[PDB]
Amino acid sequence: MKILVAVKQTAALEEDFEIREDGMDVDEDFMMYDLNEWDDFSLEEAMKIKESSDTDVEVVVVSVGPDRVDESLRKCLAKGADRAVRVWDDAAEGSDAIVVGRILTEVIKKEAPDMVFAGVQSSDQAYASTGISVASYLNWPHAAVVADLQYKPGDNKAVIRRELEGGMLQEVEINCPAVLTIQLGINKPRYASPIEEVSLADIGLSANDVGAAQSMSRVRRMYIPEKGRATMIEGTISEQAAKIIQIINEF
Amino acid sequence: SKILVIAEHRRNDLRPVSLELIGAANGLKKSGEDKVVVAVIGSQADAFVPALSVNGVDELVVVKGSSIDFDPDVFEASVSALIAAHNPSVVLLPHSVDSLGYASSLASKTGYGFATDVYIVEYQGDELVATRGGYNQKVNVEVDFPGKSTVVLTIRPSVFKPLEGAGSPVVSNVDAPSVQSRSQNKDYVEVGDIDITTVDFIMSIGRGIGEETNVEQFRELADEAGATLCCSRPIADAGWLPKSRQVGQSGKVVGSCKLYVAMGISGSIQHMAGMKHVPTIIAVNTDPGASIFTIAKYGIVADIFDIEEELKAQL
Ligand SMILES: Cc1cc2nc3c(=O)[nH]c(=O)nc-3n(C[C@H](O)[C@H](O)[C@H](O)COP(=O)(O)OP(=O)(O)OC[C@H]3O[C@@H](n4cnc5c(N)ncnc54)[C@H](O)[C@@H]3O)c2cc1C
Ligand SMILES: Nc1ncnc2c1ncn2[C@@H]1O[C@H](COP(=O)(O)O)[C@@H](O)[C@H]1O
Repeated sequence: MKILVAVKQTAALEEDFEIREDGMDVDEDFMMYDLNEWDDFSLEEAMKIKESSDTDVEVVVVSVGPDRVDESLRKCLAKGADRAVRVWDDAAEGSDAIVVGRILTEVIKKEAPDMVFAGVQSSDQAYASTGISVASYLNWPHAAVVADLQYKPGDNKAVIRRELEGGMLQEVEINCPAVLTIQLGINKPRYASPIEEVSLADIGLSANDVGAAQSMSRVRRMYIPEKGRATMIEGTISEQAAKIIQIINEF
Repeated sequence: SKILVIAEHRRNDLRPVSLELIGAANGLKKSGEDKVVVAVIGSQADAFVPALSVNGVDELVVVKGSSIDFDPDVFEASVSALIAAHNPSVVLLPHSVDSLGYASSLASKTGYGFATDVYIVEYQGDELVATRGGYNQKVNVEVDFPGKSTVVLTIRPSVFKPLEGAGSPVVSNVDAPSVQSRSQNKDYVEVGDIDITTVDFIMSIGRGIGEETNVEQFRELADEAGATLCCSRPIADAGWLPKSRQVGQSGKVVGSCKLYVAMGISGSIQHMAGMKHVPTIIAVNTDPGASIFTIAKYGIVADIFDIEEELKAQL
């Protein structure tokens, strides 16, 4: 039995960040990197399956990214992932969700897992696209926004609950193997705060298959928009709290 | 040219984002002579023809596939066949849980442009230009689609205004491609309630409260204020307050609320979906960069525990 979990190391911006001089991205100096929040839940779900099974389950985490991503992969291993795989070449710079989908699929074909888990979306770009793209390239059954999974290793069907707008869920019976995008809250990750390197040649791809040029949208510019501004209440706690109380009553 | 809009329904009811996409499409098209084609997909979808026979709809296509409600395999095949039939320059999907189950699968197969969760869209000359967020909504990312004859966008809910009035589309019926789906829909489920946060005055707590033993002091603050205690998602995911008190896209929209006090809540898009309409929003957050400040009327950059204790003292 094998479960493959695709994970992303996301970037969050420090205060007072600036746009690069070319206007196409934020300056790298203002980025802090960590594992995508959705991926904590996806990994924990794979590990719950491993734990429940009296049979052997290999949990492999895979990320497409440059060498900074090793930090996140090592932490995944420390939490119990069996193996961790990083895929990269410089030519892959700027690969969008659909191209990442393609690269992950080339890895998954060689790994031949029994299920593939991905997060619902990334906290940085929130494409909510990558995992379902992998499903399309694999031509596998898929479901997005999975809040519950009833699955035994080697079954040929699973029952999932997908989380809808307003709070309702929908139970769906799905053929396995399947790609599932996993939602926040499906479980409680228990550790709340070598790596195998793969090149494009290893997976039969070239420069012309990956990167910004092969992406489905072209970035014209990134910029900091004018946004709504609150009326900031300055002063001590007592006056800030007084302000709030004056607001509460006028209501 | 044609713009194709995919409507959305669930549990016999049309979702209102459908009419938002129709407004978007009508705002977007380059000439009065361009047509907006709306498709509704489902084995019982004829029921929706009255609700989709509205201002701005030129053609309305009812697609009968094998399932009553959303199925990713049926929707991908059906939308693929609609694009083939209508040659649209732009296809608009809602950025919804259903669309997450197939939009990027539909785009992977093809020569189409694609972008998700779009909140600005226009033509500059003949060039379609779409804007979406980046870096947890700290920037706008403006994109175009060089040499793409067909662009698929998913559109952020509650941005585009619906048109008013009836319409008289040409209505047609098609069968979905004969695809045996690889999943089957089973029951809807409402998970296992004291208040209905369609109430007037809310104090809402987020991840900033830190630990479950800190919930009680807020429940006591709300008690004494006359507010109802609600939360953002992480609080309910942790089981600290019931899912019934969760505000946002997969929780409740607080439709009656006039004063909403957001404490240690960053203001994610999904949280804002539930509360951004509130006339007076106060945010209390130690991070001045938090998105919540972009919709709040009043902002206090302070520690929530210090404010809470003072607030309780002054009350
Ligand atoms: C499809 C889907 C559906 C979703 N549905 C919902 C939904 O229904 N409702 C919802 O809420 N979210 C929803 N989300 C989840 C959402 O993406 C965010 O994870 C969530 O809203 C973040 O919650 P938060 O603001 O409490 O936490 P965070 O983003 O972690 O923010 C915590 C805040 O507390 C502040 N803080 C920390 N300590 C203090 C202190 N001592 N004093 C003052 N401030 C402090 C921080 O500065 C930060 O701004 C959904 C997401 C997905 C993709
Ligand atoms: N570079 C990547 N490497 C591996 N998985 C990724 C990568 N980018 C996105 N993902 C997967 O897709 C999810 C994020 O969704 P999205 O918003 O579509 O990128 C993540 O939680 C991962 O499962």
